[PDB]
Amino acid sequence: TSVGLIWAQSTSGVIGRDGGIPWRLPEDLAHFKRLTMGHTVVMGRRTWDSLPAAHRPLPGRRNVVVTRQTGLVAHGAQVVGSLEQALSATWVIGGAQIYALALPLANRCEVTEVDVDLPPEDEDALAPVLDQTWAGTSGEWLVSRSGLRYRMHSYRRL
Ligand SMILES: NC(=O)c1ccc[n+]([C@@H]2O[C@H](COP(=O)([O-])OP(=O)(O)OC[C@H]3O[C@@H](n4cnc5c(N)ncnc54)[C@H](OP(=O)(O)O)[C@@H]3O)[C@@H](O)[C@H]2O)c1
Ligand SMILES: CCc1nc(N)nc(N)c1OCCCOc1cccc(C[C@@H](C(=O)O)C(F)F)c1
Ligand SMILES: [Cl-]
Ligand SMILES: [Cl-]
Ligand SMILES: [Cl-]
Repeated sequence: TSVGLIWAQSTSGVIGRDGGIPWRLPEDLAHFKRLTMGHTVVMGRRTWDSLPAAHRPLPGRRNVVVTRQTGLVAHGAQVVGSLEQALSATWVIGGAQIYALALPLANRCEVTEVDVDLPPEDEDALAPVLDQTWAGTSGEWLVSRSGLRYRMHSYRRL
């Protein structure tokens, strides 16, 4: 199947801190739900842990959790020991370690950029860096109901 990555980052590249996402952006949650609904969503074990309880597993999607643990069970989800096992449309939904594993297999990235100043600090989860072999285009800067500015980028591998 075609593999896409989807993530939201601060301009500095931070995607996660302290076991969660360091902003609220309802329009990004709607974007994420819309693009992933009905598809397989592949995530690292720490991202599974980070889902708020009311949203775990993510409804309407085949949830696949990647772990090195034996006998990890994730209620309502499928558990695999490698990205290759996860990939047999598929969306990789994070976090930083699973993005790095999936990027060589992906042909599409959908990125939300959040206009917040979050200097990377120890133990932050960071977004993957796309090189110039990714074609990209950007939507407009928009003001979120949360107060923050954001915009969506779409990338396709050449
Ligand atoms: N803003 C966003 O778009 C976004 C998206 C997703 C998550 N997040 C945030 O990012 C953070 C979580 O990301 P993270 O980078 O810490 O974790 P992660 O990538 O979601 O999960 C890491 C875990 O994946 C498993 N794993 C990693 N490499 C593996 C391999 N080669 N084979 C098998 N299993 C492997 C391991 O599980 P075991 O330890 O169980 O072996 C590892 O501890 C949280 O803060 C979350 O809120 C943000
Ligand atoms: C949503 C943040 C996000 N943003 C983009 N762009 N990429 C991503 N990888 C991503 O992380 C996916 C992992 C976290 O996910 C959720 C966190 C809180 C609630 C929900 C449920 C959501 C749904 O049902 O999807 C509902 F609120 F609409 C998911
Ligand atoms: Cl919270
Ligand atoms: Cl939010
Ligand atoms: Cl909320």
